[PDB]
Amino acid sequence: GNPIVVVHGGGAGPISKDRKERVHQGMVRAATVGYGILREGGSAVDAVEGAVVALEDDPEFNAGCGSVLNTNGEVEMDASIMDGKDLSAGAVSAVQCIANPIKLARLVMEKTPHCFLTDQGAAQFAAAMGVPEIPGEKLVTERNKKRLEKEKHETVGAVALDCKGNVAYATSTGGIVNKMVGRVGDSPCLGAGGYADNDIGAVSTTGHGESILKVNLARLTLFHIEQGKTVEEAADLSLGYMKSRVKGLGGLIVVSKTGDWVAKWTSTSMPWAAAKDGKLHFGIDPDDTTITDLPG
Amino acid sequence: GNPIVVVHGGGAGPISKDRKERVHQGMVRAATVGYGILREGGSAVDAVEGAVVALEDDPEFNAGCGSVLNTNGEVEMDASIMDGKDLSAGAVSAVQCIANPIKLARLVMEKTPHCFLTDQGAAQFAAAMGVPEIPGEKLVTERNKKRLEKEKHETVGAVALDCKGNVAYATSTGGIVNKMVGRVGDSPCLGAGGYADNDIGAVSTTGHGESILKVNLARLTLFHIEQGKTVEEAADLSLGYMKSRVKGLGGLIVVSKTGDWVAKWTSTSMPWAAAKDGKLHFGIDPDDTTITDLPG
Ligand code: NA
Ligand code: NA
Ligand code: NA
Repeated sequence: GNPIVVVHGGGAGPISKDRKERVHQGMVRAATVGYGILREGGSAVDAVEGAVVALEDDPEFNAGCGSVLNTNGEVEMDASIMDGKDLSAGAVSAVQCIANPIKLARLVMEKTPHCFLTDQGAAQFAAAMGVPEIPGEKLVTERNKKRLEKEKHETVGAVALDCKGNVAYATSTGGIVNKMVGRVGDSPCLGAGGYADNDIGAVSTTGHGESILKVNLARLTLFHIEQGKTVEEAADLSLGYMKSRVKGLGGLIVVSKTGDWVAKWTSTSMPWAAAKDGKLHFGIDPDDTTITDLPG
Repeated sequence: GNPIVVVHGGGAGPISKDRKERVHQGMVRAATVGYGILREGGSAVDAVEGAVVALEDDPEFNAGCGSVLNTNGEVEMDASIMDGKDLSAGAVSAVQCIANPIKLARLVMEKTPHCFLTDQGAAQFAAAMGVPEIPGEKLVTERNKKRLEKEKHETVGAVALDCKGNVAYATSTGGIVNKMVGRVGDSPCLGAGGYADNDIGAVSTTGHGESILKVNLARLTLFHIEQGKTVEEAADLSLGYMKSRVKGLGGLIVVSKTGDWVAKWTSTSMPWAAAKDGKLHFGIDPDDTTITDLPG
């Protein structure tokens, strides 16, 4: 009947008003892909993957090109993707030297009997699937070099509901700035970086991964919904619990199986967008929600 | 209040009756350690860690020495440990050439600001913490070589509640036989391989990791308990859902914050034990269960 996609570009401090425009374009671009896949009758899984591939490639976002740097100034990436129909799933942690982690995560889903590969095994699998190796400097940006140095001297996602009622999520990240080598956050961990179940809804998360893991943020959001809460309530309760119980900030996007959706966050901002019923909703701060009529 | 420990040695097919005896001793040994830590007023965390170190070292159990082999006939190990008071946690995935993964997981919890390290980063952190490297052939047993060849031609854990009312879990594994290089199962993933929260209880799981991850078995068990189910009901519902929804078999051990506990499984057997009120309970098949009066 009425497909939806929601996308997020990761929490942040306040954002430079020039930088906000480039971020807006990034988000819109990703929603346009996601929504276009759904409008032709494609699947929720291809919709979330396509949106996330766009944000990975866009260097304003901490995923793929533009990933934050680890303690050695290198890019190490996590991702996962999940289909709500049968709960099948794919994820990779600590991958290096590839453009699109979410696409390697989909290959784990489709081409192996496992849901999760890491580091060397993931690199081997990538090679065996013909994924091209790109040099790591390609993913490093100047903004992120300076962000590393500042921090020493002292994530993207999408969910969707498709024409057949299937839901799905995808989440991809470079991590947190100055993380230890081989540190793994919530983003590749089912129930933490996201969760997708046709009997409830789908969620993708962002923020302090350690906190997100300790509270199982994605799955916890969906529990509240199983208990009769609205998506707005579910998101406020889960993010509030993470704040009070473990002093962790972040955000998330959710879509229930009936088409209700929301974006919430406890950081200052989280770039988000949603496309539904021929309308594109967009925001960054809790002030500035725009609705744009699309054709349709 | 009065302390409990429960331990499990992983699901299995039916077990050779000679082998059952060695397994029995293994389990009793691990409960004895766990329970001896609690009885001197030690913590739930040190209790679950000590039980699991014993089962890692024992070659009858798929964790540490006696880990199942991956597709290249090598040992690759996952583990995690979690404290229910403040939800803090440590985990490692795809580690090689160390005797005790659960101790490396505890060091991630105590000595880093992260909850999860993998592969090369985990090996580096281990080296920097002085963990000795042991050669991989030390963890490989003859039974596991033959188990690998059979599959080609064709987990341990503990929970506890301590004198102060804190709970915890620990889970450690060598994986599933013939897994791809760098495959990661549920055991190092919070909410899947286990979960611990003083407001609810603690759970450690075993079985088909992919399924466990897709359902968030550990956290799911606890949800059912938050909804007013008994521990026995919670476990039956959560394992039944894994069976029906994704065709996955396994088991788990659970302890609520009020001291109720149980062991359940959907595989043929699961070696388990529990110590409480001066009694030691033990079993392998669902049919029979021994209770031994301890001196306490
Ligand atoms: Na990017
Ligand atoms: Na062992
Ligand atoms: Na497990």
